[PDB]
Amino acid sequence: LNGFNFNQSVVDSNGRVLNTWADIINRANLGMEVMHERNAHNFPLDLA
Amino acid sequence: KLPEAYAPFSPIVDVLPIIPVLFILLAFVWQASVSFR
Amino acid sequence: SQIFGVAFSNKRWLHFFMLFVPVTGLWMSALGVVGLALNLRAYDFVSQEIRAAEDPEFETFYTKNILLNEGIRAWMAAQDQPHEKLTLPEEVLPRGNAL
Amino acid sequence: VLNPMWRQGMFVLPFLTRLGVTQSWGGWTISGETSSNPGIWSYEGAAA
Amino acid sequence: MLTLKIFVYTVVTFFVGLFIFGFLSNDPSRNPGKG
Amino acid sequence: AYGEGANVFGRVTNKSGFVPYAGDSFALLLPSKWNPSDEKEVDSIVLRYADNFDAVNNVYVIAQDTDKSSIQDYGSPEEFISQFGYLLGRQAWAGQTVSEGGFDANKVSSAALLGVATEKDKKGKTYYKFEILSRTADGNEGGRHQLVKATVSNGKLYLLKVQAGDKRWFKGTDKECLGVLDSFTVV
Amino acid sequence: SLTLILQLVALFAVVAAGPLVVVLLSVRGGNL
Amino acid sequence: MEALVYTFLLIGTLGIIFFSIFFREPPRIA
Amino acid sequence: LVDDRMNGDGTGLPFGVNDGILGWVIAGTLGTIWAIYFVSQKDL
Amino acid sequence: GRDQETTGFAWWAGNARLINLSGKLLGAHVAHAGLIVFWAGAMNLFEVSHFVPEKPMYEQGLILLPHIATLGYGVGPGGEVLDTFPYFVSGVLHLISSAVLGFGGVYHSLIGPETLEESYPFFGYVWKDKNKMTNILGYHLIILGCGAWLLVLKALYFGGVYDTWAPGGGDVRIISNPTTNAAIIFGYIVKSPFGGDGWIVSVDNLEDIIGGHIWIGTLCILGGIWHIYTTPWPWARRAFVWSGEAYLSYSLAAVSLMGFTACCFAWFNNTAYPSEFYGPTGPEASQAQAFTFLVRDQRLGANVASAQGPTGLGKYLMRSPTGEIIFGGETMRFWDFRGPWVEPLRGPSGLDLVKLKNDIQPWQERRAAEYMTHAPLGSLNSVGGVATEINAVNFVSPRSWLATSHFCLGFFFFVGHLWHAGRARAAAAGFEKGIDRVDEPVLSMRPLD
Amino acid sequence: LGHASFKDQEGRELFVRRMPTFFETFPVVLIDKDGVVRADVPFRKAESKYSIEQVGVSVTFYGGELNGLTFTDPSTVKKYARKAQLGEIFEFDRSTLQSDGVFRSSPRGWFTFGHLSFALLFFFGHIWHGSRTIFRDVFAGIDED
Amino acid sequence: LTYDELQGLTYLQVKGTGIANTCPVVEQGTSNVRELKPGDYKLEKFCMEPTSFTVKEEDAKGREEFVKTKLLTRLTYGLDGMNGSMKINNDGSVEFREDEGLDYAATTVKLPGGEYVPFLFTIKEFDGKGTLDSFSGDFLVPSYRGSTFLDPKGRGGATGYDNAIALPAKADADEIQRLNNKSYTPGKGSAVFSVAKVDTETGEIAGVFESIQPSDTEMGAHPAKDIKITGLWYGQLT
Ligand code: CLA
Ligand code: CLA
Ligand code: CLA
Ligand code: CLA
Ligand code: CLA
Ligand code: CLA
Ligand code: CLA
Ligand SMILES: CCCCCCCCCCCCCCCC(=O)OC[C@H](COP(=O)(O)OC[C@@H](O)CO)OC(=O)CCCCCCCCCCCCCCC
Ligand SMILES: CC1=C(/C=C/C(C)=C/C=C/C(C)=C/C=C/C=C(C)/C=C/C=C(C)/C=C/C2=C(C)CCCC2(C)C)C(C)(C)CCC1
Ligand SMILES: CC1=C(/C=C/C(C)=C\C=C\C(C)=C\C=C\C=C(C)\C=C\C=C(C)\C=C\C2=C(C)CCCC2(C)C)C(C)(C)CCC1
Ligand code: NA
Repeated sequence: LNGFNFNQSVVDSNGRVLNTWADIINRANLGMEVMHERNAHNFPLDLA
Repeated sequence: KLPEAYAPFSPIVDVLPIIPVLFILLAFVWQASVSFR
Repeated sequence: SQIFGVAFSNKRWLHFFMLFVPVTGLWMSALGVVGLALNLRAYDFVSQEIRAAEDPEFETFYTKNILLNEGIRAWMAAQDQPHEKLTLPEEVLPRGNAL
Repeated sequence: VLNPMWRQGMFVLPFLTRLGVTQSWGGWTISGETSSNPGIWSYEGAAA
Repeated sequence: MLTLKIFVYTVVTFFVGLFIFGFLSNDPSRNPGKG
Repeated sequence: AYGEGANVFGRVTNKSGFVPYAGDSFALLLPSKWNPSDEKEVDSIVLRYADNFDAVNNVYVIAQDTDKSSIQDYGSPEEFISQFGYLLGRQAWAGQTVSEGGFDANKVSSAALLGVATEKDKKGKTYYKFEILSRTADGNEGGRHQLVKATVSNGKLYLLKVQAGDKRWFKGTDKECLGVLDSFTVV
Repeated sequence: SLTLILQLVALFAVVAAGPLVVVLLSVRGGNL
Repeated sequence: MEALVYTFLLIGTLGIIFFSIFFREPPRIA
Repeated sequence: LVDDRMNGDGTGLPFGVNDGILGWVIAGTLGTIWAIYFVSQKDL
Repeated sequence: GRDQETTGFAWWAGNARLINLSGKLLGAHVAHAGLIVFWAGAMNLFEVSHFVPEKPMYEQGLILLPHIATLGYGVGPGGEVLDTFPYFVSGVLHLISSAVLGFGGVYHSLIGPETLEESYPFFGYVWKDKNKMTNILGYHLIILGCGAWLLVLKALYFGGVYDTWAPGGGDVRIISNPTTNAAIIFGYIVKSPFGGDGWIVSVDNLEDIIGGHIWIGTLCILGGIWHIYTTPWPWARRAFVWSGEAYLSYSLAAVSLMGFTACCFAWFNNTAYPSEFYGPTGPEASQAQAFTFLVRDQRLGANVASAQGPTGLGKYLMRSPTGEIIFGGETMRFWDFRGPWVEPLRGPSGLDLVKLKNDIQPWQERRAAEYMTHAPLGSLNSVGGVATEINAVNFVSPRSWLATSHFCLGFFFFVGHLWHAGRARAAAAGFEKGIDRVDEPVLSMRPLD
Repeated sequence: LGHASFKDQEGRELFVRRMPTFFETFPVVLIDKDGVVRADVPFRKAESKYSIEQVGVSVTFYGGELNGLTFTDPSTVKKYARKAQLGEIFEFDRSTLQSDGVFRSSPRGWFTFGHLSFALLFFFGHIWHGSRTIFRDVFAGIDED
Repeated sequence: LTYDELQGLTYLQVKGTGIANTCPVVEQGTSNVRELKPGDYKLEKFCMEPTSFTVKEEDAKGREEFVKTKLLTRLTYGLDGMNGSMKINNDGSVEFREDEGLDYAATTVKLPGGEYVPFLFTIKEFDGKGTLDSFSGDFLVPSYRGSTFLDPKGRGGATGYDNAIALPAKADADEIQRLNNKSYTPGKGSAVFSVAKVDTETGEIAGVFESIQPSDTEMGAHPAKDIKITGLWYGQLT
């Protein structure tokens, strides 16, 4: 069930993706997931 | 969705789940009204 | 004494020890952050990197953690440090397979 | 052959090998012969 | 190789049987209190 | 700055998720979920937009000076994309290999053509439309979807190239990539 | 909309019924 | 020499724990 | 096959029993403890 | 109610002030029955209200319309919702039952008899009347056997309940010849709880489920008659502590156990918890990843039987820990999967590569909504899938949610069992309020060293 | 060695992005005169137009040991890009001191680390002795008052 | 267990018993072997499981010997689901050639003493020339890993760093074996077969085999060793 997913949460009038501390944590988390199991993934989404 | 005969009552339906949570909170009002005896 | 083997026998020692443990822990971690202030970090275990360099078969959770730290650095500093103008392309940013 | 054990200052290993143990947990044998299974009685096993 | 399985199953049932009959065996009266 | 009040009960002005762009004789609806990036793979790239989530989902256009008057003068669309088989990325590994699995010998990446079109918008010049699934031995993103719309107006070929990983393509960037594809117009 | 207005008035009626009961029992005697 | 150092410190600390558990000073004042 | 394996992993074995001798010794151990407890019940 | 200084318990222990008041116990209990039935009826009304019929029914945040739909009440052949009137009438009947139950509960709490045995010997009880406790257990067990036999009546004589394993993608099927045999039912209850078999999450077919319901209904009814017509044995009365607090501890431990069980049921079952109505479980959507990718690259032209991945095992297929061929993704931890779209693709020895190449079915192919979205990710705040996925879809899997709510609350009920177990044992001993301050067991027995 | 000067295939001066203090490992990218990315050592090595062997950069040098031998073909250009990504390129002998390869700390760093830690520890010492001095009556004894 | 009775078992009965790893056999057939009718055959379902795994090692005294080993791999070693052909004449010469299927298997085994030897049990691109009694040939042997495989330092071949990320002052002419080569040149191995227990009515042959194939070269850092595999194979002729 994870925690809070606060990425893409703040937008402007034109709808641009406005960066946030949550987006900093999000990019850190995905930079964590890219080395997570370098060769044990054959398929894009991580479910198993 | 609700059937046609019950469609106008859907906003009245749309407030029920908080009532059980209000029951324990009413018990808290009870316990404060008896001044925690 | 019958559960854990050893027990407190003087409550002065008990309460002094429970005063002691958090103050000691915070002071030692403060000295650690003092160390990190000058970019002195406990990063490498030179024997571990040497043997992992000469042998592509040896690895540890430590080695996984070091490589994962490189991932955190590369994918986060790009927007975390705006003054660095880090326009690093995606093919130099490192990946696993399929992710 | 050309870097024999007695050239390495081996003091207690010759006395180990004189009564039977020749190979350790490292997968090597001092005679150079293909590694068998020591059992519990290897150099390091006897040491422990 | 199943001999290890038989031995460990026997000792596990032994310890579990000690537990089961130990708590079946009038356990709440093992108290210094008046009860 | 000037003082103007808050927006209370004043609705929202943007819900389609697309912003307009007007350039040097070209117009397209760039995604508002994407932001520009000065990542010029080819020196002929004039405009580029990339997703803030995953920059693999990126779009760019070029203005390459040419000699052919019409895109039909380039011949068949297969022979056209065989001419432009250098924007997909040539492998830097020349080592011999066969253990890639489901790929050609001594090769790492392969591209699958999944669509051809000669669509027409306002004047009569035909829009060469393609959809390329780029499969790699890495398997990153489960592949990438390459959608290319290229036409020539006067003497410059205007080649749209939106990129989309096969993961986000299934997640729902299909609608936005198709919107950019149908909005890439040359006036 | 009218749906929101009905939702809010029903919300107020169902939240204020309980304290009304305890206050009525406090002012109409006791045994609560 | 690396591994036996770690082994010795670990089993030594476990020995001090064992000795403190069973061969401690008997407790006084409560 | 290159080695002799138990080959009972899964297959819905009740209590993980694959040969009858294991169930018999389980019942024997429980019955032995039960006989000891029953004959030595009522404290005395 | 009453005050602290006479009951001995503070306000935050006030529900124990009615331990020795059977009438107030009845009032609180009937009021609680009203609360549970009220939540059931209300939520069934909401899940009727918030329904989108064209979508599959698991992305709307609905937990118990799958409970009605598992009974097959308004379910199409492939799984189409068809109608919502049975769900509506279920919710309204629950709401009316809640009103009558709540009225009875407040009546027995306020104006109901304060103590029960002075006027109703059939309803009054001291907490050492072991025979009448066994009578109450007999009554309740007869009720539970009646409920199980009610499910029997629905499965065999009322033409309901959906089987996911019917050919073509399942069907609502009236169950004929259910498997009630003691060998399979008991082997289903005494096996390992791990991925090799699964202890109680292993029921692959509804004949097996309904035969288990035969067994539980018959056993509860016969044990109800037994508990009514028998007296506790000396061994039971010595081993057990008989007080209302110990009874709480037993009930709390049991209900925590079945809570943990219900959590695992929701997490893994696709038979008694249809995936078409609940969303995919853990092993699926990942089996769906591997299945969609295998069919897609065998469609483009790349072979999969000779296709080898990065690590030497296979990008699209490998061999399982047992000699069967399984799917080659990272779903190789889920090789024990059984979902309605793999058995027609399941061969005895292997995965039957020629069957994969040719005998592929388009319902299996179109079973990609489980793959693409709806995997049992979903975050605390909705959003998409994995923790890095962005605000694109609003979904969470009800399987995940009513698994974690149940297991968390079952853990808290394990803690409550521990609390009342210890307090009941200490009170039956005589030191629930502490040590007697003048004659401690400490000073009476020998020092350690 | 000298200043590693990198040219593209058509001819323009690329500059190596230097490695800041925070980073144990920084990517090696050759960026344009203005500040555009033109080449990099790739991780995937299978996409785009930034890999060295197809961009065509050449390393020249203008310094002491190496002054006029330009390298363009082999992995020597990647090796010198990696070396110049740390600053100026130097030869080091690592056999005299059995030298390892990881970066050690300066005597300034050791001095400042030791003295900041000691200054904060002596803050504890000062606050403790101030406590003991101000509170000498309650540390020693008050005798039931 | 002949293939006819294997198909009649449900997927649950085989699950967890390991009989799927067992290749089908022939009991009603004959051992005449040369009796088989010549011509051209287009057979399917090459089943191939091993029975032993012995690894060749080199002593530093000059003789050739083999030794038994112990498998770290569980039941993933058989080959199942290929198709191919042989061109048989009256005398007995064949033209055996596989085409495509599960023609590889990841396996890890240790010699006595404790040395990891992983290998890819492949039979792919096998040409079969010779009589039914003994026909041999050569088969392509892939490396083991794809070129996208990563070492724990993150370096590699087609993708990776191919440089000393862990220690920045080591790039001289010493890590060439570890950094610069990264060879994935596929080797070649020899497998000798024998056809036994021939079937006349439905065309089923199930013999034994002995296959010489090199082990894994890992990343090319250390030379490969030879592993001989003895086992039993199966195929149905159509
Ligand atoms: C009679 C027992 C005995 C024998 C025959 C040997 C023999 C040997 N040992 Mg050894 N060793 C021993 C006991 C012994 N050791 C013990 C008890 C220990 C534990 C402390 C060690 C620890 C040890 C180590 C760590 C090493 C050796 C090594 C060696 C080999 C190298 C030669 C050498 O010893 O250096 C020189 C021999 C001498 C200098 C002889 C000393 C003669 C007298 C006693 C000196 C006078 C001392 C003086 C009175 C005191 C003032 C000293 C003060 C100013 C500091 C050699 C074959 C080396 C080796 O091969 O590695 C495996 C090695 O590095 N040994
Ligand atoms: C379970 C008991 C046991 C066993 C099986 C071993 C086994 C071994 N020990 Mg060991 N040892 C032991 C106990 C044991 N030890 C104990 C308790 C100690 C502490 C005192 C030692 C201290 C020790 C040391 C210091 C060393 C060994 C060594 C060795 C190894 C080689 C011995 C050798 O070849 O030298 C030869 C042994 C002898 C020549 C002994 C001869 C006995 C004399 C000649 C007896 C003479 C008087 C006698 C009473 C007369 C008999 C009368 C007759 C008429 C019957 C060997 C594997 C050596 C080694 O390699 O390290 C591992 C070595 O350096 N041990
Ligand atoms: C599951 C919820 C629940 C239930 C069913 C009960 C039930 C009961 N509690 Mg209790 N209690 C609860 C939660 C609950 N409690 C909580 C959370 C606390 C901690 C604050 C307490 C603390 C507490 C104390 C300290 C005491 C009780 C007592 C009692 C008993 C008598 C109460 C009474 O007569 O005064 C009357 C209560 C009120 C006048 C306020 C409630 C308002 C009405 C009755 C209910 C709400 C209206 C509702 C819509 C009516 C339905 C109408 C119908 C037609 C639909 C009773 C059987 C007493 C006891 O133990 O008996 C000796 C006692 O002293 N409780
Ligand atoms: C939830 C309903 C319920 C409850 C609360 C009770 C409660 C009780 N029953 Mg009872 N019973 C029930 C249902 C229930 N029963 C049903 C449905 C039947 C019909 C089959 C019976 C038939 C029955 C009989 C014949 C007897 C009791 C007895 C008893 C009393 C002693 C408990 C005991 O034997 O210790 C604990 C028991 C054990 C430790 C041994 C049980 C054997 C194992 C655990 C069962 C085998 C299944 C499997 C291996 C378990 C693994 C799965 C599990 C982990 C979930 C007790 C108060 C005894 C009695 O009447 O007292 C006078 C008595 O002899 N019951
Ligand atoms: C805030 C508290 C809370 C809430 C909101 C819920 C909510 C829910 N729980 Mg739950 N639970 C809780 C606390 C809670 N629980 C606690 C503390 C525990 C102990 C740890 C449990 C243990 C638990 C278990 C074991 C189960 C649930 C289940 C459920 C779900 C279905 C409820 C149900 O049908 O029950 C059952 C209602 C009855 C037993 C009484 C009615 C008898 C039946 C329905 C009669 C049959 C009628 C027939 C089917 C239809 C009529 C047809 C006609 C012909 C007669 C539901 C969403 C179930 C689940 O996981 O989903 C499948 C389930 O198995 N819970
Ligand atoms: C159906 C199960 C059940 C029942 C019938 C009882 C019954 C009783 N408990 Mg008990 N208990 C239970 C479960 C149960 N408990 C569980 C699961 C726990 C672990 C959390 C406890 C822990 C506990 C303690 C520590 C104590 C009792 C006590 C009591 C007695 C007095 C209760 C009272 O008036 O307090 C008043 C009621 C309240 C103050 C209301 C509490 C409000 C809670 C804390 C808010 C959380 C609600 C929230 C919506 C849920 C969040 C979701 C969850 C996942 C966190 C009473 C007879 C007392 C006692 O020992 O008396 C002898 C006491 O000290 N219980
Ligand atoms: C020049 C500064 C200075 C001086 C003169 C003193 C003097 C004194 N301190 Mg004090 N203190 C200081 C700084 C100082 N302290 C600092 C910086 C701290 C923070 C860590 C403290 C924290 C402190 C505490 C908590 C206590 C004292 C106490 C005392 C008194 C007796 C303790 C003693 O010395 O026995 C001998 C000390 C030891 C045997 C310590 C063991 C040796 C240590 C662990 C390692 C030594 C390493 C090496 C030899 C030297 C490295 C240190 C150096 C480079 C700075 C004593 C009069 C005690 C007191 O207040 O009296 C009531 C008391 O308990 N001090
Ligand atoms: C089956 C039983 C399960 C328990 C077995 C394991 C229990 C371990 C025993 C605790 C450690 C004993 C500490 C000795 C030190 C010791 O006994 O001090 C002695 C002290 C007792 O002091 P007194 O009360 O006697 O002090 C008053 C005196 O001044 C007057 O006599 O013990 C305590 O303070 C309470 C116990 C704290 C325990 C601290 C935990 C230490 C963690 C150890 C971690 C080791 C590293 C990892 C392992 C390699
Ligand atoms: C419906 C169903 C089914 C069926 C089921 C069943 C049939 C079940 C059962 C079951 C059973 C048949 C159970 C039983 C049990 C028992 C138990 C669970 C127990 C117990 C107890 C305890 C734990 C104890 C404790 C103790 C001791 C130790 C001794 C003394 C006393 C005391 C208390 C202390 C199936 C799956 C098929 C299908 C689906 C669903
Ligand atoms: C005693 C006590 C308590 C408790 C209480 C209670 C528990 C109560 C209740 C009660 C209840 C349990 C109630 C319920 C109910 C229900 C109702 C009242 C209903 C109804 C009806 C109607 C009228 C409906 C209608 C409709 C329909 C039919 C459908 C459509 C829609 C609508 C909604 C319109 C407390 C804790 C406080 C405190 C302490 C003491
Ligand atoms: Na990866």
